[PDB]
Amino acid sequence: GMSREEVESLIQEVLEVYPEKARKDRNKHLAVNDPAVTQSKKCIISNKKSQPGLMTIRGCAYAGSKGVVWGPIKDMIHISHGPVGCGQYSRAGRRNYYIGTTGVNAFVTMNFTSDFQEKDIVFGGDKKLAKLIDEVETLFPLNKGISVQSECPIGLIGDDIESVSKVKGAELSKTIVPVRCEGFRGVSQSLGHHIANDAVRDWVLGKRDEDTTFASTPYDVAIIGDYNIGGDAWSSRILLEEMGLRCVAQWSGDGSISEIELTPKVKLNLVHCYRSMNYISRHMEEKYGIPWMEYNFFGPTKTIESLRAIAAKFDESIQKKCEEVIAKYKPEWEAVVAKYRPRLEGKRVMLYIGGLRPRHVIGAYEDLGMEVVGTGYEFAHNDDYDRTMKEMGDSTLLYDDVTGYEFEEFVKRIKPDLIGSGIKEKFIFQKMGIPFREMHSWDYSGPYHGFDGFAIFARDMDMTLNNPCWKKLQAPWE
Amino acid sequence: MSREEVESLIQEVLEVYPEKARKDRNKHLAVNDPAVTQSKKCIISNKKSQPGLMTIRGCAYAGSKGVVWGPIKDMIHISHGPVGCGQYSRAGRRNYYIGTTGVNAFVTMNFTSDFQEKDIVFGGDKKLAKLIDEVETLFPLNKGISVQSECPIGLIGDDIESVSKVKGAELSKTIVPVRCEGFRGVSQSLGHHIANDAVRDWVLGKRDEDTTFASTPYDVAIIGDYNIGGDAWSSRILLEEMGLRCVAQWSGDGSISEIELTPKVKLNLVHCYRSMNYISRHMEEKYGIPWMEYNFFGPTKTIESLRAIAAKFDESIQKKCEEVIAKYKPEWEAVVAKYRPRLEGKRVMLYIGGLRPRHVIGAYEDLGMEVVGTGYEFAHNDDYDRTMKEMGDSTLLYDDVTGYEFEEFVKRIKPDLIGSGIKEKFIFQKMGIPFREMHSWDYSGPYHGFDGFAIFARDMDMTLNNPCWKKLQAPWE
Amino acid sequence: SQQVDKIKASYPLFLDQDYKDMLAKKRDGFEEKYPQDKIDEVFQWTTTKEYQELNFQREALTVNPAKACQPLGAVLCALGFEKTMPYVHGSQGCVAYYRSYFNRHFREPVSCVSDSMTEDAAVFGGQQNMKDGLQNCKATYKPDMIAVSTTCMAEVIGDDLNAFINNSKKEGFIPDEFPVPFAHTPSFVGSHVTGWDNMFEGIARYFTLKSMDDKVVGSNKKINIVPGFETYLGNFRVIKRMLSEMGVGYSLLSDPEEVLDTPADGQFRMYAGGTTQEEMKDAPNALNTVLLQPWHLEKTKKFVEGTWKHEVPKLNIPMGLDWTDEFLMKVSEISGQPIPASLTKERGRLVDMMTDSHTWLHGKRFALWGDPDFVMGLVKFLLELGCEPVHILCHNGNKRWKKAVDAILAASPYGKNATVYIGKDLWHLRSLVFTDKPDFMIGNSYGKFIQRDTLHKGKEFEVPLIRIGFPIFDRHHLHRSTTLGYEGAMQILTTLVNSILERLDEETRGMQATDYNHDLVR
Amino acid sequence: SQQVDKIKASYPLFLDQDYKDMLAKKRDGFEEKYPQDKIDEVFQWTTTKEYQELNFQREALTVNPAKACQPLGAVLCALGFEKTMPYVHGSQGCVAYYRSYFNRHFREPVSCVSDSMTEDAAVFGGQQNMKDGLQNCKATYKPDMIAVSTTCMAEVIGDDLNAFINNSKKEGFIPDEFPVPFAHTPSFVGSHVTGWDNMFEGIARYFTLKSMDDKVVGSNKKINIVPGFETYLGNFRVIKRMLSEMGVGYSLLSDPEEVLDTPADGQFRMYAGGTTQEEMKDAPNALNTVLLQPWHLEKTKKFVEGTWKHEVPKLNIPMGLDWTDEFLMKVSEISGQPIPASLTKERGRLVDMMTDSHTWLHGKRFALWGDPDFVMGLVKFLLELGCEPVHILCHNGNKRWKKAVDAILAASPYGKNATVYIGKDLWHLRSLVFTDKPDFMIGNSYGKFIQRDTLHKGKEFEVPLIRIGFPIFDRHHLHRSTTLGYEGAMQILTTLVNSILERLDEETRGMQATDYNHDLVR
Ligand code: ICS
Ligand code: CLF
Ligand code: CLF
Ligand SMILES: [Fe+3]
Repeated sequence: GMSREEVESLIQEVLEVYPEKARKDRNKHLAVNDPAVTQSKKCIISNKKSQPGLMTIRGCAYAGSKGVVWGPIKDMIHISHGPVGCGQYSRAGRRNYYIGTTGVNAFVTMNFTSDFQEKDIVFGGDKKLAKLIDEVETLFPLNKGISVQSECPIGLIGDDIESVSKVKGAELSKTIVPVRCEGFRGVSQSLGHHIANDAVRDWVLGKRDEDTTFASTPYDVAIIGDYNIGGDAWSSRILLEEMGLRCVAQWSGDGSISEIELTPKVKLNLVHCYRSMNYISRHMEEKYGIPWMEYNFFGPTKTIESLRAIAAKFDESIQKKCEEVIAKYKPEWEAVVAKYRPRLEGKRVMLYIGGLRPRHVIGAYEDLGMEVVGTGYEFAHNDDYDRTMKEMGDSTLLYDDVTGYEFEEFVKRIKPDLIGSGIKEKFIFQKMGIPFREMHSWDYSGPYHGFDGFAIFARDMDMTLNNPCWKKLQAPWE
Repeated sequence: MSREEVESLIQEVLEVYPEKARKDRNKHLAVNDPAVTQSKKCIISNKKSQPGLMTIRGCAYAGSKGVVWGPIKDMIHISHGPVGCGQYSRAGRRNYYIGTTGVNAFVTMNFTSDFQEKDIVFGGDKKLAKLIDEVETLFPLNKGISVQSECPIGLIGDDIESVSKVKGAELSKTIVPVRCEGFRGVSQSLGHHIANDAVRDWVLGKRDEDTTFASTPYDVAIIGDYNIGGDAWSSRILLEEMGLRCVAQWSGDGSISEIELTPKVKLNLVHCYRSMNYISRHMEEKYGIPWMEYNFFGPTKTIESLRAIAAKFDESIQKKCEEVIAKYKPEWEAVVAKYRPRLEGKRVMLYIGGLRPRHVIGAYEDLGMEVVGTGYEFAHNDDYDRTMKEMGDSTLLYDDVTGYEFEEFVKRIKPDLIGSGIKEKFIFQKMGIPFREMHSWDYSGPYHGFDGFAIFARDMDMTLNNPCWKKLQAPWE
Repeated sequence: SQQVDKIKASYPLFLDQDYKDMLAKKRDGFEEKYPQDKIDEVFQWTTTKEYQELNFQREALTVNPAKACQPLGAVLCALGFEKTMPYVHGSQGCVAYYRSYFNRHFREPVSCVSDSMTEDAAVFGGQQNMKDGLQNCKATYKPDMIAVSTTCMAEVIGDDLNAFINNSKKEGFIPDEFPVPFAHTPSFVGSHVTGWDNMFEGIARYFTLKSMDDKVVGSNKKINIVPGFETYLGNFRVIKRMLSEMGVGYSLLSDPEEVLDTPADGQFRMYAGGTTQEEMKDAPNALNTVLLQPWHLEKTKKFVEGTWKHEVPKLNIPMGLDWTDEFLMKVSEISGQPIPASLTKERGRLVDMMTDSHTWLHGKRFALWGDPDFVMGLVKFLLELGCEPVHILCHNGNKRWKKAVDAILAASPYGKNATVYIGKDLWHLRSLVFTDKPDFMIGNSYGKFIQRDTLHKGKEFEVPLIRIGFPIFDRHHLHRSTTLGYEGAMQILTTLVNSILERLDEETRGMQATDYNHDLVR
Repeated sequence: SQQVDKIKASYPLFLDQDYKDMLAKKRDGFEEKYPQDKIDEVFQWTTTKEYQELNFQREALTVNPAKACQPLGAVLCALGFEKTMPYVHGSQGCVAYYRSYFNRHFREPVSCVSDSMTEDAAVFGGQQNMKDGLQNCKATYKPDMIAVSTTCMAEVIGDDLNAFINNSKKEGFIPDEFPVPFAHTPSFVGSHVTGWDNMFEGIARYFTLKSMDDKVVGSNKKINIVPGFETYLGNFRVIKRMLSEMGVGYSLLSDPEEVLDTPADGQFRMYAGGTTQEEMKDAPNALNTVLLQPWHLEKTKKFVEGTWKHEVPKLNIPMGLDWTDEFLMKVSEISGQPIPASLTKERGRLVDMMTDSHTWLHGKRFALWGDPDFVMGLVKFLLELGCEPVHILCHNGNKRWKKAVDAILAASPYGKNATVYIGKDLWHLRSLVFTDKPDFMIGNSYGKFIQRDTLHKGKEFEVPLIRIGFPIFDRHHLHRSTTLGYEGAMQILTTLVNSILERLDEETRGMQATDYNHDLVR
């Protein structure tokens, strides 16, 4: 419960700690939502460099390309090309779930790397990369393609992974995708998405442009931008197919290279994560005439709206099945609301996540009677902030690329009942006595998408917010 | 040590005792002499323990419930009395069996009447009869019930024989009353005898004198093998490879039905003489079945036993006997070749119950080891006669050894290995002396037969030669 | 057969084809076994609600009890005193069992003697056994005290311990000044914990009853701590550690932690450490006496209140967060010492661990058993963790204790599905874990057979055992653990959450089938 | 679908028939998946000696490494200094990963900053980032020291840390007296342990190199202790405890145990504890300096010997019995303090546990990996237990270290079947555990995928993982454990024997089939 004026003075008080340059910059990235102002480019700046030394929560373009977009593709082998760290820290930390026989026909949770030594800095890595590809082919013969995910040194030493990908791909008749996602590029994970989208466009997506053997139907769709965190994409797919659609592809959670290559054959692209995949979606409309549309599968209100809006793009038979799906799941999510909404209603949440969920999960919190009093993104752009101001309440606090110090002081003043953020934030706020839920990894739970996911989401917010541990932090003698 | 040194050790150890205990204990300690073969001329045994000296012995309930009856797998054995005896003896002895526990087999379960003071005041016979009904309701596949009396039962004047007779006739069930109260006798030994008489009176005398069973001239029973770690199975396999048919195993992995078939066999093969010589003598007297002692510890004894057993049958069995010996020759020879050099010359002291303190000596000698002292908790003089034949000149013999005597003998003799029980194990480890449990086999085994000798040798070696024993003294002391 | 370089013990030796064939022939030939279909039918029946109802109708039959008899506790109590020999007047078979039972749990020597009464004593009594037994024990094992209890034979015959010990001294078998405290410990009354209470009260009476005239409450500025029947070395140690950190003067009355943990350094130490006779003689001068396991120290309580005039605080066992807090705050009140920063920080590290692990613990369902104080402290801590203690079994529990636990359950939403059972055994509990299946059992080694039975019905029905309690015989060195205080709460929490995560890893290890959820990070 | 009162998470939700059918339809329609017979064929091939030979022929490809990059170690070293902010000059993505990696292992906050160099600074260098970054960090987070390391971008471009920091002070971005020690930490050299050595030597230099004139060896009567890269809280704590028990004055140089274990008491503490600047400045006055993990402290060793003039003792990591003995004897020689009775008794309690558990440990075969000092100590202790360390893998090991380990193996019969591998990864190790199957693995959480692979071949081929090392992400609070000293040896011993007995219980749990060996007592 804070007024606009109290939020504003909170911002000014917090920024008093900073040197002048950092103060002036950070003021541009903090704002109070106003329904009288709908264009984010009149109230908050975003997608700029982080100021040095302030403990940004952001990652890098390699995270956005290898960790996010390419890594989940399950039947390809993704090479972390550079020294050993990036590939090791990102090994299996993101729960982009898949079905496969790991080490045999799928490779997601494995770490393939060229493990650069100083000799590789001096002589270059292109000869090592070509030898590595042959060794990959010998030991992992069922791989259906290779990507090369560049780490910082690659571009800085003048290596030419595009030429290596061209030559070896032709030699071995294999899709080898060079990705120039070095972490010094851009300002955050975001540019890695875009680089990664362009790599799919340029090296994968057109493979079947001249083929006509796939059997299309009027109801073919692709799920664009769902990485199947804890099964999120499966709990979305089930609903789309119960509605009569045929989900040709999932980009890229549980995704295979073949379903990527088939995606230009679909009738409609369903975009969940706008931030990470709007680029390829625009490409597919311009080149193949495939329309795309944004949707939201967080909580029953948004899921129901999304199903109806998607069905309206097809015929009366799909619209009829849409209403059958809604009727089927109605008693189930209603039972979840009946149990958990009283246990959560009125509680106030602050979120800080990446490029989508900071706005996309708001409806689910509201379906449980909760209020999102603050939100923010690591790497969102102004089009994301435009969509955010529509979803967020009047006079709520918005923060772009928040610093550690800012998040801590905002929390201390606002005193939310629950915080939803990442692993680098979780243990700070638990020590302050504030219930915390991880909103990237779902705290090793989920799925959260769809009707089946809402039940888990509700169970999880309740188990944490109402837990006995929180009353016990103050020793009785202090 | 030397004969004169051992006698001096005995007298020195005994100086600590009050005069009455000193005079008694002196009678139970002796130095083996080749000239003296009759143990009733050199050592006293099977007498009461002196109070307060920390005997290692148990009681008659242990000998009856724990040893003889408990292993019978398809009967339910009631520990009748307060809760301790049945709980402390639940699953402590590794008398192995094949069954579906709780359904058709019951060995590792503890059935008890859990006496309360009201049962002391009013008696437990009514509780026992109700308990028997509850057993029948919840364990319908049981093939018989035994009632193992704990100390209070006799002392309060209960009549478990009447309950067993009445409930048996009402329910058409074999119900065996056993008066094995721990105040009876002086050790586990009398419990064996009581238990043998109960088998005679209530099982053989009640379901073992009309056939319909198809006999062969090669039918035998294994008498006195409780299948510790599978010991009886690793013995049975050899007897049947030799052409015999093992109708029954008493009592390890034993069913009541096979026990009741035993009066039909042609030869009783007695391993544990102490615990089952009684029923063996009964079966010879009443059914004409001969019995013979044998020893399946180590290749030398196992080979000798197989030949001695086969000689009671015909040429076909004797031919198969030599086939078995030839089959296993390369196997036990490989064990000796590996382990004997690692054990030869090492000196062992043993202390166990009523058989193994003499029966395992040959197996130690097959690995080049020397048994320099041995003794029994509850052996009789016939056991000691057999022991002096197996033990070396001038070796130390102790009957019902006290804790203090055993520690002091060990300190002077300094054996390389001690083989005894769980109450002894952790004492001697702290002294830096390798120890192997020779009741439970230290959770290993089997040790009987050819397959068991391999395990025995592995076990003696792993422990005697273990790196831990050089580490007890800190370099700074 | 054996291969010399790959020797097989019973498992897996008897799975060789020749042994398998031999065992089948033994069964078919001579065992008159029920057909397998019939065995399966009866087993299935034993997992049903119908069988459970018959099972709970038992009055006379006990199956797989979760208690022992009084003298076992008397022996454990006596072992906590300096150079003290436990001495059980009566039949010797009992003493072999007490020693072996403790040997197997602590993996240590356990010294105890009998005076070897036999059938003849039913005519003339055990007086001569006591005279020679005390004389022999003192001379041979050189204790400085002999603490006498009784087996059930001696109780039924009616031997007057006090008179027999007095006459032993009168007739010169032991010196008059030699301490020989005693207690009647009938196995047909109560359980092993009652024997501990009885033995302790006897030792306390021995050293204080006839010398109260010079005593002044609080004059020694110490707090007496009575631990009760306790089989985790870490529990004696954590209590002493915490009191020392607070600067509280204390006397731990019955302290076996040294004699149950002697070093393997080349010598056997029959005795080590322990409460001194002087500590018992001086105990009435303490500020107060705190009982760590009050639900089996009722007789001791009446003696310290009635004779020493101490006002025994009303404290639960110091298990879990709230009850450790209460223990320290009461100790602070009695002693005048503040709770120091070290313990406040330790407390907050426990709370941190609770926040760290709450999402995997939440809602987890448990069956559990043990002695009353241990069981109620485990129930309390489970509630604090957001776990559901569904089946709470205390074979040796009473109605007043059950009401106390039911009150604790009713004050927490996590107690809504829980039932407390008293006088029921592990055959009762087996039924409950089939008909109302929990996620895990917390119990002693006898629980392994329940886990076996549940797996036989199917893997989806298996209830894994988590070993916390007494006795633990099938794992090594868990007797070194701690369950009291913040330290023990930390250990329990860690064991619980990691048992949950080990089982989840097992269920998600199936390649291509369930390993979508085989997460590297949990 | 979901039933509200028993909600299913991904496991077992996706085993419902409707999800099962949906996933089969996805595979068949659009995944163009190799047929299952081919997948089975390739999998079986990956378990063969033929595949292993091709696997060990790799030169350019690494798969599933068992090491990380230098700055991770620099960060952990820096966290051990009072009110110190780790600061990595270079690209910010690295810092997100370093923090998350440690967050997941310790379940604690991990504070570290970047100066966010971008592609533009790849052409003009990162001097401006250092000026604003140091000023911004000091003002915002209020450290008393900033410890600077580098990411590989900064190393490739060639930024001169010394000049960049000096210029930051010259131009007034931070005060001249404010401590800013630095080290170059290129990720393409060595591994995470190398970054720890580099950072520590940089901090030691900063506080001692220009102040050596007034130092006198031995004048402060203390021993310096350098722990190296250490991720068990118990290992910091046991060293401090043992030296305190011995009455030895000491200075632990790099001590993060407080900042990695703050209480959850309502406030977040960015800093806690740590080695003070005064302790570093005074370190040359110590009697000597002991390196606990010498095989990754070579640069520190040269500085301590070359500048402080200390004669660093030749000591192995204090793991297991012999090497803890040797540590204590050498500390006694240096300090003049005798080894106290408490440590002698603790040693004899470890030896007792060895005698108790030796029959289950004997002959057991292990595969294991980790950093060099940890691995060689684990190897040494396994030999002392009578275990065989068959596959010894150290990805970041070197030839001189391997020779040392091979000499340790040659001194014991339990090393006859053991091989030491350097430069090999967990995909190499997977092959070895198929072709020359051990009984268990001892390793970090990445080993869970090897266990999964072995089970897929069959239950009889499954190699269970025992988690000892770093990182452990899939169990909670194991970072509180101890692996050094007698205490760590006791913990390791207990974990190993009980892992053996847990597996044996699993293999003997089958009713009527294998439960003849399901013993209550082991
Ligand atoms: S891809 Fe993006 S940071 Fe859209 S990089 Fe990040 S699995 Fe976040 S808010 Mo981790 S733009 Fe996905 C995301 Fe959102 S890794 Fe996941 S949770 S919906
Ligand atoms: S911003 Fe991003 S994560 Fe950083 S390096 Fe660059 S692509 Fe990678 Fe991997 S190895 Fe280590 S962590 Fe770096 S310093 Fe050399
Ligand atoms: S000599 Fe033997 S073991 Fe002793 S009682 Fe007698 S039959 Fe039994 Fe069971 S219950 Fe306890 S242990 Fe005894 S004292 Fe009452
Ligand atoms: Fe934490």
